[PDB]
Amino acid sequence: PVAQVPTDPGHFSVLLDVKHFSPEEIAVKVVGEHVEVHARHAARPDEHGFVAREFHRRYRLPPGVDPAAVTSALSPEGVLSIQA
Amino acid sequence: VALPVAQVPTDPGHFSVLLDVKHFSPEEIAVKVVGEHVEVHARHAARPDEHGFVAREFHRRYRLPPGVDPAAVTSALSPEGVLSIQAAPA
Amino acid sequence: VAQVPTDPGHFSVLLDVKHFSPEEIAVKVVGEHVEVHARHAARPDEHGFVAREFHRRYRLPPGVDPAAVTSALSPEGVLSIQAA
Amino acid sequence: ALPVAQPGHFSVLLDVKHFSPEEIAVKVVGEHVEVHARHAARPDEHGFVAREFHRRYRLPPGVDPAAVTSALSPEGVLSIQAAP
Repeated sequence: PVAQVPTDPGHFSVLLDVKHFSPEEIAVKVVGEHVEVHARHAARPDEHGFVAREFHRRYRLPPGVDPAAVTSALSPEGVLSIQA
Repeated sequence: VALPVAQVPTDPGHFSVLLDVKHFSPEEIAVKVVGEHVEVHARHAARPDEHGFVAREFHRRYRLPPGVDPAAVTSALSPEGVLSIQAAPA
Repeated sequence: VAQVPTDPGHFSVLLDVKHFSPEEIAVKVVGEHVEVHARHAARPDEHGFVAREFHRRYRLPPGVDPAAVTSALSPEGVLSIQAA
Repeated sequence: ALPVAQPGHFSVLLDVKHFSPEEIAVKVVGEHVEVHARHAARPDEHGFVAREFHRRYRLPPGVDPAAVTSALSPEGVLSIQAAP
């Protein structure tokens, strides 16, 4: 029993790897027409020595989006999904 | 003014799959239902990037949840290169 | 306290190949290119099954002895290839 | 085709491909080597990204601080080395 599934044009949706960061160390917010993602952790030991990291990303949202409709989920594997 | 984003669960109750396919054009990606499984195949031949050439390929299968109709399966591609595959609970 | 000078170094690449085991990776020198080939058969993971394969080519610097190129796989699954 | 095979010395490799050479700083401080890198927001595939990290490594007991050198490959790998 074989069917092809057509791939449609979908809404705003991004995947970000953030496995190095705890939930409290990651902030996702809507500012204006951008979704911002800020992530930061202070010095921490890994296998090599000590490491501290920080990034800031911005994604432009599409026109017809209510900010209260933007959602986010963090998989156990540390992948952040953001949709709108 | 800055609005903190609502943090839903990773599980929406029904069949749901998200995959990053930013390296592939739509024609290089194939989604099908075969028996009780959803298959996803993606491949691109060698292309230039940062310091030489790269070619990539993967294949994934997921068992549809019990009682789900294959015809109800759908997929979409976000502008940001995220492939979503879903089926209505049924 | 002392500033260490960063000099122009020799050919060196790092390649995350953590999804593959040492047996599932081959490195070879073909003329003036170093090639990486990696492949794994379908195996289970979090949500279903996955198989993966990639092929990469890096251009070597002029006049390098193909015997002198070296590679190493760290415990973390990062592949280092160098041609000093 | 030629198939390449896969102590108290200091040797590290870091992927710093995202940073200009003047955004990367390597210092010897006491018995530690420190690396700092930072770049401002720049466009990415679908938005903007800024990144920063700080790493500290412990020099092995039989290694002299003043001996530490560093190099950047054409492919964006920073190597930091020292001999006993």
